[PDB]
This record gives sequence, C-alpha cells and structure tokens, in this order.
Amino acid sequence: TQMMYEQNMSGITNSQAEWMKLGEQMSTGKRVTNPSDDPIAASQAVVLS
Amino acid sequence: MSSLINHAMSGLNAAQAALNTVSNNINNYNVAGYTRQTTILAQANSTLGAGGWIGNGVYVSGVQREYDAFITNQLRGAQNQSSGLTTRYEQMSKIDNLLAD
Amino acid sequence: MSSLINHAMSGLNAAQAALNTVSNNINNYNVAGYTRQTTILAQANSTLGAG
Amino acid sequence: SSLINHAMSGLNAAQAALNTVSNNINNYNVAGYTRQTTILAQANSTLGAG
Amino acid sequence: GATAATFSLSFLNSMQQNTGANNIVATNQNGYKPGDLVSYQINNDGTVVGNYSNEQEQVLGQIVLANFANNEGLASQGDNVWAATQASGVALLGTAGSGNF
Amino acid sequence: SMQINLNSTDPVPSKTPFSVSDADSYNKKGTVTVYDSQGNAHDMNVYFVK
Amino acid sequence: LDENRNLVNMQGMQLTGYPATGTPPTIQQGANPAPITIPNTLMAAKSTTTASMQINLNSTDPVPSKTPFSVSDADSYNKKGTVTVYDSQGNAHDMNVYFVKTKDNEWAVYTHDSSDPAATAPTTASTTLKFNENGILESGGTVNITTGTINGATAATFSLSFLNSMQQNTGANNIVATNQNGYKPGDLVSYQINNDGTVVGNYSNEQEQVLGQIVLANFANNEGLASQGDNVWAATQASGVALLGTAGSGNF
Amino acid sequence: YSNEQEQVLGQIVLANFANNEGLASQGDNVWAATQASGVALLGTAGSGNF
Amino acid sequence: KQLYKQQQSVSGVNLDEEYGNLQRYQQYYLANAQVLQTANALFDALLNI
Amino acid sequence: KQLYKQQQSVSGVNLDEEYGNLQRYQQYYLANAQVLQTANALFDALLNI
Amino acid sequence: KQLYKQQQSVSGVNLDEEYGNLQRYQQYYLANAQVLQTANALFDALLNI
Amino acid sequence: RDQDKQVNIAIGSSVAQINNYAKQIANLNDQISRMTGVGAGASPNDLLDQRDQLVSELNKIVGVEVSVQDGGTYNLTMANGYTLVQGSTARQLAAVPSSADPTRTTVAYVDEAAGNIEIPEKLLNTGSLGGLLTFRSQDLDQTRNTLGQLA
Amino acid sequence: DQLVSELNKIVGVEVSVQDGGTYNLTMANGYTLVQGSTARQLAAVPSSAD
Amino acid sequence: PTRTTVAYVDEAAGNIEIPEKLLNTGSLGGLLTFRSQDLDQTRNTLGQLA
Repeated sequence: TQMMYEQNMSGITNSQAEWMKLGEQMSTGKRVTNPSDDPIAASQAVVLS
Repeated sequence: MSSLINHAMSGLNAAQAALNTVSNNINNYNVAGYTRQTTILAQANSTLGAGGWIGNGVYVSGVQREYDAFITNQLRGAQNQSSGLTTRYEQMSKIDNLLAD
Repeated sequence: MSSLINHAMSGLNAAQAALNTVSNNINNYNVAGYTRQTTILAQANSTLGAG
Repeated sequence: SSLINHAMSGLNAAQAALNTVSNNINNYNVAGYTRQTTILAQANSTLGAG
Repeated sequence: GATAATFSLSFLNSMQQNTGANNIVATNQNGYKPGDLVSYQINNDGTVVGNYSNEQEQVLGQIVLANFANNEGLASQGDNVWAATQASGVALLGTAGSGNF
Repeated sequence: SMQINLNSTDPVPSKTPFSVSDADSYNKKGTVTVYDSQGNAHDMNVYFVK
Repeated sequence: LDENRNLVNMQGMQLTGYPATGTPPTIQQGANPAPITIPNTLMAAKSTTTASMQINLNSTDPVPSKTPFSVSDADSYNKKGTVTVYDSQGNAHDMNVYFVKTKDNEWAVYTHDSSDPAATAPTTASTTLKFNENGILESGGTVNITTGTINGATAATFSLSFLNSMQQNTGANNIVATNQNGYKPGDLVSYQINNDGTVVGNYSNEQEQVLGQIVLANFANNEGLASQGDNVWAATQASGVALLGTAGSGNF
Repeated sequence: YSNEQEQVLGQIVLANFANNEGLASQGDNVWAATQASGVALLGTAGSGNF
Repeated sequence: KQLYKQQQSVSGVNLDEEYGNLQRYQQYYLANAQVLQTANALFDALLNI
Repeated sequence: KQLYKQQQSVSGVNLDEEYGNLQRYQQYYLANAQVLQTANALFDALLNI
Repeated sequence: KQLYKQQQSVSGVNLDEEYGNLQRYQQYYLANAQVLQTANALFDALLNI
Repeated sequence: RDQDKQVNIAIGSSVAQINNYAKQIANLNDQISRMTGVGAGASPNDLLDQRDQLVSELNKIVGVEVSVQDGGTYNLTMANGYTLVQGSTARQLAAVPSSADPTRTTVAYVDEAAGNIEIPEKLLNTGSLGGLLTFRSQDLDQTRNTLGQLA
Repeated sequence: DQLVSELNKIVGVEVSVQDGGTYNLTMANGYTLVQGSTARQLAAVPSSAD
Repeated sequence: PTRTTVAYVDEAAGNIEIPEKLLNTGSLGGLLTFRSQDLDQTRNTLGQLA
C-alpha cells in the first residue's frame, strides 16, 4: 500500500539529502557557496573582497 | 424448495462476484490510478409482499468507485499551485548554481 | 457475527497505524522544529451484541 | 477463469516490473544509460456482463 | 456599490492595570458573506455540520429515526428494507436520545 | 465587540490630537470586520491611545 | 425482437404496450396498446430554442480600454460565457458570451454566433444587466440570437436569461451555469427496459428518446383465466375482463 | 517500410443483426445470414452501433 | 502531499485488508456449498421412495 | 542555548523509548496476525464437519 | 560540470528506488500467488461436488 | 541566452503535450458517453479513473477546471475562463515564434469563429507554462538587463 | 510557528494563535503586520531624518 | 491583579474565585503553591537585596 512506502522511503530520501549537504560543506570546507547557502552575507563578502 | 439449489447458487454468484471485485482491487492496487471497489448486494428484508420472509431477495447490486471526488478536484487545484511554484523554483536554481560557482 | 476476524483486523490496523506514528517520531528526529508525537488507543464502538 | 486471468495477468505485470528494476540496477553505472521505468494500465474493460 | 453598514461597537470587559502590560485582543462580529462552497460533515447523531467559505462554521441538518411499539412484527419479505405493520404498531419518530433509539 | 487592557502609569504622548500614522499617538491596532445590509463584506481599522 | 424488431414471445405472439408519439415522444394514454418495436433510426434534430446561464459578479470593474468589443478586443471585456446551440436543421452552432461593465451595481454583455462567418460579431453590447446593493440580481434577463443560416440550413432562434444570481462582494467575478434545450441528431445504440414498464433508447447525440411502456391486466377472479398452452391465458367471462394499469399504478 | 516510411491500407467490415440469438450458426465457430436473424447490417469499428 | 494522503486514505487499498476480505469469502462460498450438498442429499433421500 | 534545550527536553525525540516501542509494537502486530490464523483453524474445523 | 550534474541528477539510475521497487513487486507477486492458489482451491472445493 | 532558447524550446514542446492530452481526454470522453448509453447505469469505473486521472495530468501544465456536460462528459476550461473542447473533439494548439517580440517562442490557440491568436502571454499565469513565463518575465529579463547595463 | 520564530529573530514580533488572514503579530511600534491579504510590505528608503 | 487564579463559574450568578487556600492537590495545586511561595517570595528577596 502506497502511503506507507512513500512515507518511509521519502524519510530515507530527506535523511540522505540532509547528510548530503553536511557532506558537501564538510568535504569542501566552505560553510557558504551560493544564494542557497547564503542569500544575505555573500553580498558583504563581495564588498570585503 | 429445490429453489434452495437456486437460492444457494445465487449465494455462489454473489461470492464469485465479490471475488472478482477483490481480484481487481488486489491486482490494480499499485496502478497509477485506482480506487477501492467494494462489492454490494441485497437482503431479503422486511419489504412488504404476500409470501413472508422466504429467500426472495439476495442478489448482487453492483460495485462502487470509492473516491473523494470533492477532495480529488480540490487536489487538482492544489496541483496547479504546486506546478507553478515548483517550476519557477527549479528555473531559479539554474541561475543559482552559476552564482554558486 | 464476523467478530472472530474483526477483532484481529481491528488490532492489526491499529498496530500498523501506531507503527506509522512511532516511525514519524524516528524519521524526523534530527530536523529542528518537530516535536514528538504520541498516540492514543481505545476500545471499539459498542455493537454490544446483547450486553 | 476470469479470476485466474486476473491472478495471472497481474503476475505478468509483476514479472515485467521485476525485469525492469533488475535491468536498471544492473546497468546502473554505464555512462549514457538513463534510468527507465515500466508503467501499468487496465485491460480493454468492455461490457456485456450487466 | 453596497450599503454602508452601520453598527454598534462595544468595548466589553476592558480593564485597567495598576501593575500590568498592554494589549488589545478580542473581536465579535455577526455578519458573513454569501456562501458558495461544498463543505460539510456528518456527526454522531444524524446532525450535519460544515465549515464554509466564510472560513468559519455553521450547523444545519438532522436525520429522523423511527421505531415501533413491537419491533419483530414488521412486514418481513424483501430487499434490505422494512415496512411497518399493525402487529408492530405504526411508527414513532425520534432522533437518538430517547431510549428507543 | 473588541477588548482592550492597559497599564495606568504611562507618560501620555505629546500629540494633540493623534494622527493615523504618527506612531506615538496610538498603542495597539485592533480590527473589526463587518458586512452590510445583505452580506457585502468590509473591514474596519482602529487605533487606541492614552 | 424479431427480424421486424417487433417485440414478440417465443411463439411470435406480440408483446403489446402503450407507444410514445410526437416530439418530445410521450407515452400517449389516448390510444390503445399495440406491439412496441425498436426502429433503427437517428434522433430528432432538436434545435436550440432557449438558453440560460447564471452570473454572480462584482460590479466595480473600471472601463476597459478598448471598448467596444467586436472581434479580438482582449482589453475590452472581463469575462466569457459560452453556450453551444443547434440550428433548426439540427446542425452545430456555438454561442459565445462576453461581459463588459461600467455601471456599479450592474453588468453589460456582448454576444456572438462564434461558428458563423457570414454573420459578424456585433460591435455593441447586446444586453445590460442589473443588481441591487442587497447582493442580488434584479433584472436584465433577456437576450436573443438567431444562429445564422450558413449551409442552406434553417437558422434557429433562442432567448436567453440570467436570473437569480448573487453578487460577489468584491473582486471575485464568477459564472456557473449552462442551459440550452437542443441537441443535434444522432444514431441509436441503446435500448433499456425499466421497472416502470418504459422502454428507452439512447443516441449518438449523447441524449435519449423514449418509445414504449408495458401495460398489465388485472381481473375480478383469476380462477377464470384459462391457459391456451404456451403459457398464454385466455381472459374469460369467468374472470371478468381486463383492467389495465402499469407498474406503480397502485395495485400493479 | 525498410526506407524509413509508413503507409496505411486496411479496414475490415463488421456485422450487426436484428435478432442475434436467432443467428444461424453452422458449428465450427461460424454464423450465416438468414431472414429470421434479419438481413445483415454492416459497419466499421467503433462507429455508431459498432 | 497532505491532500494526497487523505484522498488515498479513502481511495487506496491495503494488502492486509483485502486478504482478510479474501478469507471471509472462502467461508461464504464453502457455506453455500455445504447448503447445496445437504439439499442434494435430501433430494435423493426423498426420491428414494 | 539553555532554554532551547529545555524546549527540546519535552519536544525532542529521545530515540531510546521510541526504539524500544518499535520492537514492542512489532510483537503486537505479530500477535494479531497469528490470532487470525487460529480463527481460521476454528472455522476450518467447522467447515470440514 | 554543472550541466552534467543536471543531466545525471535527472537521468541517472539510483540504488534506493530500485531496491524499494524490488521489494514492492516481490510483495505484489507473492500476493497474486496467494490469489492463484486460493482461487484454484475454491474452484476445486466446488468441483468435488 | 542558451537558457533563453531552452525555455523557448520547452514551451514549444509543451504546446504539443497539451494538444495530445486534449485529444486523449476527448477520446475517453466519447468512450464513457457511448458505453454508459449502452450501460443501463453501468459503472466502467476503470474508464472513469483513467479519464479523470489523464485530466489531472493535463491540469499541471496549465491550471484547469474540467467543466462538465450534463451526464456524460466535459468541456475543458483553462483557469481564465477560456475553454476548448467539445465532447469527443479537441481542437489544435500550435507552436509559433513570436511576432510581438521575435526573440521568443510562444503558443497559438484558435476560436473557430474566424482565426487564431498569438497568445497574449498576460493570460499565461497557469502553473507550469505560466511558471516558466513568470520566470522569463520577472526573473530572467531583470537580471539579463542588469548584466547588460553594467557591461 | 517556526517561521514566525525566525521572523521574530530578524525583527521583534508578537506570536499568539488565531486566524483571519491575521495573527497576534504586533511589532516594534504597536503597529500590526498581518491581516487578510494585506500583510504589510515595508520599505528601504533614503532618510528624511538624515 | 498581578496574578491569575482559579474559579468555578456558577453561570447562574457568575465566576467565583475558589480561594487558593483550598488547592492542596498535586499538579494544579502544586503549581499554584509554587507561585504562591517559591516564585513570589524569591522575587521579593531579589528585590529586597537590590
């Protein structure tokens, strides 16, 4: 039955996607990359650059 | 009397029909597009007549399509909203990745 | 009565639903904003036979 | 009869789906291979049965 | 182009604090828009209640039940439904609070 | 009907009288919606002061 | 059904009933029952002669820039209604409805016969409609168009009304209703017998025609009725004579 | 076609009768035309009464 | 997804539930079969004279 | 930080009681399913009569 | 590199949903097998008489 | 500009997609009409399901209200109140590069009265293609011209 | 509730449960933000003060 | 008026605040007592020091 499969499977998916992001930042070593990582302070980063 | 044979055999017809409804229910459960189909059938209840409570009236009524049409169309509207928001956010992501670079 | 099977199906359904709930406590776990969700159980309605 | 036909045709679909998932998961790493999914549909349900 | 509504606006239960803090929290209002929506629920006794496109609630509906002087006397010959009989007494109507329902 | 509760010890603001966007000359904004003769809708906005 | 498609018993004895006649076909009690049959024929060319739609509206729209509306004035009118119709030969026309408004408890309407290239869209509002501050439509409920003859077919003529709409207290212009009496003809594939004794067929115009009802006999003394073999009774003096009524006629 | 092209040619004729049960079978999965069945009424698939 | 969950809660099918439905109808069928068997027995018994 | 943790104390998934619960309810589900089989044996015997 | 990420994020095969499908259709197959066997059983129960 | 032509091509294809869905919906509508005419109250619920689910599929591309005929079938209304279907019939929708501002692709829809439009994209607020359109209008053009202005 | 918590963390705000397109959502000057469709859109401006 | 306390609303006459001396019980009685002694006394002590 669908709802249950979707529930747990998407649980796995979002748990992975979370880990994926933590993995992204950890592997790269940058807390901030883009409007999705910093819609706000990156502008001041440009200024200070 | 021997109509009992018939009577019972109408019970058999009801069982077979219920079985086919069950069969379509189970076989199509994962089909993209399906709704539960419960079987329906009558009773030899207290409708008036001239025979009394003899085995007059048990037979298969048909099958329904159990779907909340009201929330189904409301769901189509919600799908319109999601379509718009999701579409434009993906197109946003396309630029976002380059400013990510 | 169809009671014999119905008891079992009632309990089976209730157990499965409670399973979904406790899962929902697990699946979120880490994400901030969530609060633990707890479940209620009770007897079935009184088609009491004859008392 | 028709009930067994239901039983079996669903078996056919399940076998096809298993074939598809095995196909994909085995082919998973090949450059140029795109994921593929198998879809279901109902028979030519037409009425003379009342 | 509609009527300019006129009304009495009452500051009920305001109070003054020797030692308190300030806020305005209440509203009563007895008007609502023309309804245009399909939204209702049935609940516990044959009464029907719904939420409405005024974003709020109303109650309108009831289903009437029947009982006879002597239950088993009914017509007893068909089709999932009953008919009254002189042996059973003619129907007394009710909704389910009064013992016989 | 709308309710208001306040503290008595306040330094009454120096606006004589209040103005619709002079912020010191009101304290909290309360709101009352209303509907006319046969159900056309309106909303009414209020300001309060000491 | 026999090769004449007349209803018969196994011996060929005819099944009799009361027939439907005229247009609309109605079961005429003013006849005597006769064998009922199924003609293999198409449906009547039921032209459109009336129409109605309901229009619950906000009456605050400012003057659109490109008034009047005739053909492609997409900056001149605020809402579209449509009702498809059939000329009096039975062929297909569609009517389109367009709404234009600067009258602040009211609305005005343009119209066109939008299958007709010979006729051309009128360049002026065809009708004006009224509402009151009590959130209710009051008047304006008439307009007609004659679905212009094109291919030698007789043009049909209809009248259209807009009664009993409610008013949308702000913004939410709305329209929900469709009515028109007519349909094109169409061939027949359906025949059904029902509990009331009636016999109905259905046509590829996606609509219906009825021709048939079965009438039953009743008697003062059943014991007089005599089988003639082949499960057929001869109504006898010993039984009285037939009293006729269909199922639901009280005692039937 | 073996030259990356398509052509269409084919359509069968169907039969429908006044008195289906009256149909004169011959055995061997076949029927024939008769008066009692009514003369044959022809058509194409999905069209009208077909 | 919430709307989907509720619509499916009405429409979808649980494998558990139908298996239960399946078993009942076995009871129903065999019960009717028993009935016809006893009727056959009484029929022939009557004909014995 | 302290008050956030105080909120978490009530709200936060504790991950131990829930795990133990997951086991406990699997047992309940099995208990239900097996009981069904017993009723099946009962009406099996009744049918076989 | 970025556009390749797009292409393979949409097109690539995973391991998760394929795994889930494998079990879901295993279960579906077994259920249809239940149907097969029980249906023939009921037919034979009838056929004996 | 590559992304610009991508959105152009995508909308062009979407035109064909909606046309296909319209044809399919019309076909199934014919089927249910005739089959319930024969049915005597029949319940070909499978046909019902695929018909309405195909409708739901189309809705995403362009927000829809599937407006009903009396008992059998529908006429198809887009969210603005435009409508294009009749029973088993679905009219054509076409792909056109714009004559209004020729650096874009767009769709054309027809009313059988006299002629077709090159759609006034003001209408196109509906979810998917209007989702693409709003991107193009507000988001794409603004940054495009900001970049050009700075350069 | 989490969204309003963050909205608070950027700019002080009241938070109490109700509806009406509105919320118990006063902010730094007794003025109220959210009502019906008119959730107020604030501005960044050159300053008449300085 | 600084405080909240519990009452039975004998709606034929009105709300009567049942004197707080009476609430010895565990959860609610304990919370009432907790304010009564612990928090009010502690704030009094804090203020006395200050």
